[PDB]
Amino acid sequence: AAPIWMASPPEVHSALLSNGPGPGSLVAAATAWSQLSAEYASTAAELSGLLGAVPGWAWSAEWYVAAHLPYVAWLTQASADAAGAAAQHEAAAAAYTTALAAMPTLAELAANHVIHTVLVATNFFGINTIPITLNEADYVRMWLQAAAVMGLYQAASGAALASA
Amino acid sequence: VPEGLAAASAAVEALTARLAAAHASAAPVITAVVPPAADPVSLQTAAGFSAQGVEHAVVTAEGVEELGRAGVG
Amino acid sequence: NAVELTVENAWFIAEMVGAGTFPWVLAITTPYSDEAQRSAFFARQRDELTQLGLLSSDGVVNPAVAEWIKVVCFPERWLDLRYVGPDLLRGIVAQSFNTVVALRNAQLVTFTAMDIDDPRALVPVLGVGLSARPPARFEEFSMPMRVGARADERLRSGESLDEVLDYLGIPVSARPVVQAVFSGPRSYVEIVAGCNRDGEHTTTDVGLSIVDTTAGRVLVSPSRAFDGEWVSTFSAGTPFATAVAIDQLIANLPDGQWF
Repeated sequence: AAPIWMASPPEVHSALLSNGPGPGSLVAAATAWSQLSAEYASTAAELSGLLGAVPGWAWSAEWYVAAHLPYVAWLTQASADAAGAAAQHEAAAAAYTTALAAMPTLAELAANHVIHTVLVATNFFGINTIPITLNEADYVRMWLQAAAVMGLYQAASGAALASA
Repeated sequence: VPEGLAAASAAVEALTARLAAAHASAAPVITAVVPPAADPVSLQTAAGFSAQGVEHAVVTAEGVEELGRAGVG
Repeated sequence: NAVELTVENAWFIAEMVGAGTFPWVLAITTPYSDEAQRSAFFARQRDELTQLGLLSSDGVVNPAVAEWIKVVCFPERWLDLRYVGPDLLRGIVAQSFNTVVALRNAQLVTFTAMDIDDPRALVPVLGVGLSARPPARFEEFSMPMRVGARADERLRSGESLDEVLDYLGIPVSARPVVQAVFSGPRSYVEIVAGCNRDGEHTTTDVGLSIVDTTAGRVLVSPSRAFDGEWVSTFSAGTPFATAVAIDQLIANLPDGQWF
């Protein structure tokens, strides 16, 4: 509902985000809205030219085409909304793909912990290279990297979800 | 149907059927979009898009209906 | 003259006092993973802290603790402490005139104010997580640390711990002690110096280390050589020689020594 991203390790953030169906469904909707936005504009064209299907004699029954005409404004608004939805889905699909590329890998997190347990075992000669501080400091980097990517992926997809 | 409105009714009838054809060509895909992952953002946003996709499909569906029945004279 | 309290107790005090976030050496993260849970846990710590008496009234925190916790979160100069011994213990020595030491064990964090009259007053606090062994006796020797780290990279890969130290610029009077440190009853610490000048978090390239083994206490002090590389001397862990090794280290920072 209202999660705190820096409260949990990067292993859970990377586990939830890295393994899923994929963005293939968001692009499937983006291209559907855009194709649906061309139909709303295409039909608005042939509807605005409804006259011409009426023969010469118009003495009478012009009220017919005049009652179907107000809906051309409806088809323009419908094409606009359907065109914005295609951009929302297209943007949300890009936020995920980049957030995944920024999330630290689980194998990168596993290798971090594995190397920590072995540096604690034997570290005398190379102790001014401070490998314990760097490895532990390299973990908090992944801690903050994951917590930052999620805080942005929220506001990125949260902003790409608001409309009207 | 009146005498000279035969081609007019056939024109409006041909485009309301074209909308329903495109309305259903994209109905199942914009109403049920699956999250790309399991994090709470991919679920909240994909659930919002589906919430928008269904609220949009029902308004445009009845709109085609109200369009096709505008001629009662 | 100190205060000992849990991570949940520690984090909650930095938020009400407004000090911000602790240095990540203490790994004091946020307790709850959802903001709907905050209401309940605001009460638990505030209720628990009133028991210990550091937060007496409804919300007023002891200024003694507010000062100790704000100098650990906003230090102008600090020293990262990471102790090892069979069990890890890590903390920080923060300074903002007065200093406050913050050490963390498996779960508890202890805050304490110390004195910085002379640089030799730190030898204790830099040796609290150790096993407190006397200064060793051996012939001092130095090694190129850029090559020293490659040596441990072998020892942790199943290499015979004797034939490697058989091939260095290594003496023989020190072979007994450098073999007793790759042993069981050893304990060491990595010291890293840092300061927050007008820029961001800046720590030293290398660090200072004191190691306690069965033979005694060993100082491992780095120094930049003539060709720019880092050479590290291995000498006795004399309480007088360690203080002249941390200033020799912390002088590498733009703000210089503490004295």
